[PDB]
Amino acid sequence: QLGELGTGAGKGGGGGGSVRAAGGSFGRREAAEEERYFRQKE
Amino acid sequence: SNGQITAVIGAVVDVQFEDQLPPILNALEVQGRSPRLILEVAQHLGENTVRTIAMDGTEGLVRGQNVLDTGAPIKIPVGPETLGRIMNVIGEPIDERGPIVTDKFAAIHADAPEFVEMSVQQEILVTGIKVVDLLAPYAKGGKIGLFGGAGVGKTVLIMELINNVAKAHGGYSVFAGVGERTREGNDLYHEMIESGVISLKDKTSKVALVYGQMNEPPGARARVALTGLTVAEYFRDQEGQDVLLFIDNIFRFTQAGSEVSALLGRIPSAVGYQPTLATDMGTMQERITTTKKGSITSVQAIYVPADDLTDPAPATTFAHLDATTVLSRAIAELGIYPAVDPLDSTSRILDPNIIGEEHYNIARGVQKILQDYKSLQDIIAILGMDELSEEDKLIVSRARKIQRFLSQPFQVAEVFTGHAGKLVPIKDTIKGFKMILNGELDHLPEVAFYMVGPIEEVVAKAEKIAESQ
Amino acid sequence: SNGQITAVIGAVVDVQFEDQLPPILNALEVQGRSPRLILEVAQHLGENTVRTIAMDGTEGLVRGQNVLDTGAPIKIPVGPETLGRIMNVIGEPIDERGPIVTDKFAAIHADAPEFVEMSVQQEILVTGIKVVDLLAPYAKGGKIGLFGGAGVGKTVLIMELINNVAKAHGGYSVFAGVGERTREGNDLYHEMIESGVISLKDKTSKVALVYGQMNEPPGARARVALTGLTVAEYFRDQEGQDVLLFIDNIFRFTQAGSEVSALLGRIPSAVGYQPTLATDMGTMQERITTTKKGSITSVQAIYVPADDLTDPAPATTFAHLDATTVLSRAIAELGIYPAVDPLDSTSRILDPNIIGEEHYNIARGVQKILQDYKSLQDIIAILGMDELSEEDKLIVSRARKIQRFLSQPFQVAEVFTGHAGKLVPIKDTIKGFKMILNGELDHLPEVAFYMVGPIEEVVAKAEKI
Amino acid sequence: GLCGAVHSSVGRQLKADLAANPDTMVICVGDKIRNILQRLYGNNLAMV
Amino acid sequence: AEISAVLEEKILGAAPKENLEETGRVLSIGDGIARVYGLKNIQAEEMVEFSSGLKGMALNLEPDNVGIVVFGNDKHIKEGDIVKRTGAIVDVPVGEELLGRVVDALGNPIDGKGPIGSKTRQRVGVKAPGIIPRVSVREPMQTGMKAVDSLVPIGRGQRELIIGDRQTGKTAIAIDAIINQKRFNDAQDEKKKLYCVYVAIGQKRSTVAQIVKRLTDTDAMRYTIVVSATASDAAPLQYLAPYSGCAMGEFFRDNGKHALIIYDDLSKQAVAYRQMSLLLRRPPGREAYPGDVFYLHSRLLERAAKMSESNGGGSLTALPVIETQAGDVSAYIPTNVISITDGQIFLETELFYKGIRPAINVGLSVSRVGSAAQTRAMKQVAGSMKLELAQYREVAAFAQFGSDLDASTQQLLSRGVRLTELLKQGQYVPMAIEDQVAIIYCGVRGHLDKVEPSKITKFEKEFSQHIKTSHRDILDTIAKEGQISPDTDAKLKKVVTDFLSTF
Amino acid sequence: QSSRMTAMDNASKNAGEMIDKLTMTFNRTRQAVITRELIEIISGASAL
Ligand SMILES: Nc1ncnc2c1ncn2[C@@H]1O[C@H](COP(=O)(O)OP(=O)(O)OP(=O)(O)O)[C@@H](O)[C@H]1O
Ligand SMILES: Nc1ncnc2c1ncn2[C@@H]1O[C@H](COP(=O)(O)OP(=O)(O)OP(=O)(O)O)[C@@H](O)[C@H]1O
Ligand SMILES: Nc1ncnc2c1ncn2[C@@H]1O[C@H](COP(=O)(O)OP(=O)(O)O)[C@@H](O)[C@H]1O
Ligand SMILES: [Mg+2]
Ligand SMILES: [Mg+2]
Ligand SMILES: [Mg+2]
Repeated sequence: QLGELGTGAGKGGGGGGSVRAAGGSFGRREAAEEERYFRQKE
Repeated sequence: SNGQITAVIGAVVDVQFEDQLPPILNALEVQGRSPRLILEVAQHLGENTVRTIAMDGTEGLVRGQNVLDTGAPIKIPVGPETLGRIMNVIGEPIDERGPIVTDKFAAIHADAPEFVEMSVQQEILVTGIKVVDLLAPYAKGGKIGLFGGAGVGKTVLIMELINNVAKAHGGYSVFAGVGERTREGNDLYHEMIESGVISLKDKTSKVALVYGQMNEPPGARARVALTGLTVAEYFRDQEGQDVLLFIDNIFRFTQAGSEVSALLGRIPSAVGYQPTLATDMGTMQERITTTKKGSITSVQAIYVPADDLTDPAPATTFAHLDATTVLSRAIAELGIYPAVDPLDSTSRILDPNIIGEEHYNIARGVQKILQDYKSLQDIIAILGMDELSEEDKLIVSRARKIQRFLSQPFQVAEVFTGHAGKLVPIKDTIKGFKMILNGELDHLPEVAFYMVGPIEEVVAKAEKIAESQ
Repeated sequence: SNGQITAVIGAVVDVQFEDQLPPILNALEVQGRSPRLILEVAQHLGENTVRTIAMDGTEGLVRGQNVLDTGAPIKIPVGPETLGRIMNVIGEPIDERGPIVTDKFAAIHADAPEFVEMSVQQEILVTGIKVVDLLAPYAKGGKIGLFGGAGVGKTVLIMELINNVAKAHGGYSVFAGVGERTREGNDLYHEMIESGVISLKDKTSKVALVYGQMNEPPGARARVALTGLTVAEYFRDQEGQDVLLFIDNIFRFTQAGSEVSALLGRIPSAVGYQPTLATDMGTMQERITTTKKGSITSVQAIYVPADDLTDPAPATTFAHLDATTVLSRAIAELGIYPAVDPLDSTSRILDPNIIGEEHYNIARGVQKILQDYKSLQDIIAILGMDELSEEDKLIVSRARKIQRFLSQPFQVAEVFTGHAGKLVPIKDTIKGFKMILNGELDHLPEVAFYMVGPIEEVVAKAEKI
Repeated sequence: GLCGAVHSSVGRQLKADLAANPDTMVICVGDKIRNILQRLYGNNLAMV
Repeated sequence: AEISAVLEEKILGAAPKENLEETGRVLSIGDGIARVYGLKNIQAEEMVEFSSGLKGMALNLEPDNVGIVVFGNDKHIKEGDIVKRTGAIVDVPVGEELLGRVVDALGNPIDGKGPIGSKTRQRVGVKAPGIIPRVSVREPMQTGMKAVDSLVPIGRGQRELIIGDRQTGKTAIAIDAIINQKRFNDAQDEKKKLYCVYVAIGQKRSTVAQIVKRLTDTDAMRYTIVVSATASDAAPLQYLAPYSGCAMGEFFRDNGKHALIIYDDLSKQAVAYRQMSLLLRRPPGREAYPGDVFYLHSRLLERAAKMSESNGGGSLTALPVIETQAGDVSAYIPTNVISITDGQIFLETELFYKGIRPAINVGLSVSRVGSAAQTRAMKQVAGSMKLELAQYREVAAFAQFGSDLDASTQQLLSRGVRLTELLKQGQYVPMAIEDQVAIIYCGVRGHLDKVEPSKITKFEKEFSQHIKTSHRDILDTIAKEGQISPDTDAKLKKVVTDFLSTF
Repeated sequence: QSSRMTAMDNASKNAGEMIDKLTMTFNRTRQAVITRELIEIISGASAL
């Protein structure tokens, strides 16, 4: 309900490449793997 | 001469004259009317009948009611007596501070300055906003457009530009509230009073406000932008001052023209609009310019309907602006404020020979990283972050650091968020983004770049995070 | 008085009168026609000329033909004499069984009952259909809509509702065939005389049939739903009965109104519809309600054009219904029948204080698993089943078992399917879905959950494999 | 990763070993097996 | 003006009597539009009366005829009927006599409870208050829902749009907001009382009867006016109903009191106004809507204002409802109302069927008043909640394919999951602001990390009962302080740990 | 490598099928937008 990252550009959560702009579940996958890598780094 | 009302259909009134007809764009006044309803002649229908648009509510009008021709277009008070005052579309004082006693009046319809009068001066106007100053820098005396949908931050950005520029400008400023909330007009009026830009006691007022809001009829909302522009034109021409013209929202000028165009007997254009959309916008916008007599720095908020930048009203407005900053909902949803799209906002003075080679190269370098970041996100979705090679690892990491660093707390948005407002010099913005592009801060976390003014606060926030954790 | 035909354009006839104009909605009778041609006054055009809508074909009409004013709207027979009979839009019997001899008549145009005459009580009407009884239960006395495209199954679903509800019903039924197949009207009529609901021998009939079908002119198709309402309104009001009203299908009322509106000289509305789409529908639908005098349980099949739920005619019909049952073509192409969309059907009685806590929690639990399945289906489509190991595969396995278990063989579909029809009590339905949600049947194959009513037939089918 | 159901099903078979030999130390070659199995049996991981 | 009788009497030079300046005759009648010859002294938007007793409003004034919309069924209107001027534009009764009453768009009671003894009548088309008479929105308007009063707060004097698809909970938000004002109307504080007005446009009469049944059972009817223009009513009645309800709420706003208006829904009022415009032969625009359909909603919602202390200090709060088609907010009418109102509450069908009820999309819901519409205790805990939900949004995606996570990240994921389950709330049970603050404070301070999310609701009831009859001194301490001191934070944490040990 | 090869082969075929269905949906939506916009212009022109 928070507009999860990768759910769509202008659809609550998203912004970026074509997959992130399209949203759905692949944008969720892109946001999940990216945030997991940068949380591991920090 | 004297005329009589023939038809009343919506905000369009047809009146018939017996003597010579009033010209187009003349102001007509209904006689048996208490709040001084004013009709503006739009077209001659033939058989001694002209068709008008009403500047106020049309309720209670009677066929046969006497209408008086003023012999001129809508004339509003202009001059220093309008500073610190609020005017409606027809120049009446709506701030309840008595009449506007002045000697100068100007018609709200005028010709644009000629090609001989054009000025080609282009110097960078520093606003303190890092994304604005770096990627799409504003020019002094140029036209600035704040594109965006609903809720993306056009109003907050134009309030921040008023706070950063109009408070310590030097020279008069004009705000034109065109078809927006009356609450926002009340909020801005009291913010100007508290800031000292409006003095209710002295004559040291700097800003003149003209307001036609959402409750106004389409005739008033389609002419109030010309009323604020007339005040700005008087300050530019008859005084030679440097004028700041803030307009919010300029889309309502176009929208109010489309509401009455069906009742004026016009076939609709594409999407649905007046067929005279580009011409009506062109005549209005080309009056807002820097003459050789004086300069008008214009900042216009532009509503983008349903976030569709290919809508005919935002699309026609793009060609009229030196600098355009597009506010994106996707940028705003990530938490980045201001929500300026870095790959959709352009400036005319973004040149190596205008802002310097270092400023241009860093700005192009930032936009290249952010564009490669968008290209790489599809590979991240499919291949994953595990298989990207260290080059694309540094591209993604520096892009997220750049994207977070474009955000900035606003002083006018402190009550919204709680973060203290920060003003950033252009030199600190160039140095800060150069450090991220060079890779000097690859060891810092990306959270340290979020909502911080300078790059020294990025280091301090990272040290605070490391010490606390 | 007496008028004369001025203009004939399709179903719209302009009649000019000399002395006194008939009011709007009055019925006019054309003189030189061997069958009865009825014109209904729609508007006054000026110069003592009215614009009317014909209830039959307008061929053979000449200009200047005499038109008689009946002085009243279209009055149709109402009462027990209409039970077991078939009548058209103007109340003429079309069953070839003689005239409908009655003393009671009623105009097909009536005002909707007022706000004072409203019943707020809601009780669940048990159907025997697992997807209906669980996710979007029907109210005993209320407006039920069956949204669906062409071929997804709405006539079959409404015939199953007649088979289940109307057979064991203490009251009267009314069927309004509105712009549908005349073959289906012949099939339903002989189904009634075979099931004993229509008695051709004595006066024990329990259903009144009103038929204006897709071969009728647009004037008849846009008014025959009002004739079925008027029969059902008499039973509710003048007798205090609990009435069943099956309308198949109510979209043809709106569609025929758009066809007439093109000839009425109106500026067309969105998607070419009439400007008065919502007002004409609202006037018709507000008359179909349960009052304090009596109750009407209405089931209305609703055709959607081009499988579009955003079309103005289905979209405005959504707000008129207590329970909606949206039938999907994608579900029907999966072989799941009835093809009810679980995430698009609502009931307005899906409340813990109305249907119970366990019924509500199972229905919300089913919808949560199916919504999670729809979110995961994009990963399943492109990448595949390799996702989250145990967790998401368990979600997919349970949701596919639920989707199979929502399907059910119908007794009215038994002719062309071979599977015997199942009537499932609602206690067995909520018990069956609770077993799937609890994970008690994860080891069973999902083929065992398909096209079997009770959950005991699921485990019996699994043992058979 | 993202080669299909390789690391997931192998880890699932390893989970079945954790339900059969809970006191057996496991030497893993790959981080994906470590990621899946650390939450369940981090006390019975020799080296990864 | 060339009709056969008028043309013929012009040839004869008859100079006819029955002069048509305060009266007229119908030329054409059809589809609720009457074209009337005469009425020379008539005004624009003026009420008229037909010879059958029906009322009408003159919208199109033309040299030949007058275009009049009909307030009811046009079967009574006939060509040649006499139309008389009322003399005034449309007005409705106003006052506190309408509290507890169900009325139509013209103010006539439809609940059968007798005549309304109103003393004053206001015209429905008054002009909105200007810049000077209104002050900034500062008083909280308590919806009673945790997801609204924390993330999308509503202040007294603010237009807040409730937008979503069909059957997403838009009426549920509005009715629960009306029910929540029972607490303040029972109290002795006159400043915090709110008189709700519910406007039902184009609904069923059984739906409105179910609304009145719900409001009477919860005893919310004593301060609620229900203006009802259902689907059976004429399109002019459904068009006029928001302005009638606004005028009834403007009586409270102009008399120092605070009122709340719900337009349920404004999308149907646009449909009714589109029908009148098309049948008045006005040229259509996008989706056949007239050009003035934006000015239709803008001149309505702008009358919702928070007046200054020199104008009595009263407020008018508007909650318009807009229905979208499959989530398409790019349509003509949803785009207009979004640009008018001060905020949106987006409701999604996907969130509705995932268990999230109310189905508020936090990423799409905005509020332009911000923390100024929240009390001091709520602002302290909603700011920390908004940060934690932002941090949870960053780390909520790890459940897709992640398997090993950091301990701090796992704590953020666990706390955010508790917060998402905290924002869920049942229907018809609005909770008080002190209960919302206390539960949210426990959610964001880690007091629920040891509790399974399935038992959050049971904790929300039982623990609130424990700190109600036993630790009411702490509640008085927070009420007098207005915020959460570190000593009070430690005391509440000790009660939580004591209760969880007993749990 | 065999599993990753057949997973990408299935993904490319499924993406290819989804491209074809989205292309037909795009063509239907493009044609519907052109037709709907022109009908709105015609209705505005005819109502004058
Ligand atoms: N419950 C069912 N069980 C099995 N098959 C079914 C069922 N419902 C529908 N069908 C299939 O779909 C076909 C369409 O049936 P039906 O006439 O009910 O559809 P409809 O929606 O009324 O379509 P139309 O628009 O043609 O009236 C049936 O002939 C049958 O093949
Ligand atoms: N928070 C909630 N918890 C549980 N059920 C809810 C909640 N909110 C709404 N509902 C239920 O969801 C259904 C639809 O909600 P509601 O009728 O309020 O939505 P709506 O948008 O007004 O619908 P419509 O389009 O019919 O007007 C109702 O049965 C209502 O009881
Ligand atoms: N600079 C900013 N910082 C934080 N939030 C912002 C900022 N700009 C806009 N917002 C958000 O947007 C809302 C106001 O948007 P607004 O500027 O009124 O949009 P518009 O210009 O389209 O009217 C506020 O509630 C705030 O949450
Ligand atoms: Mg704005
Ligand atoms: Mg059918
Ligand atoms: Mg509702």
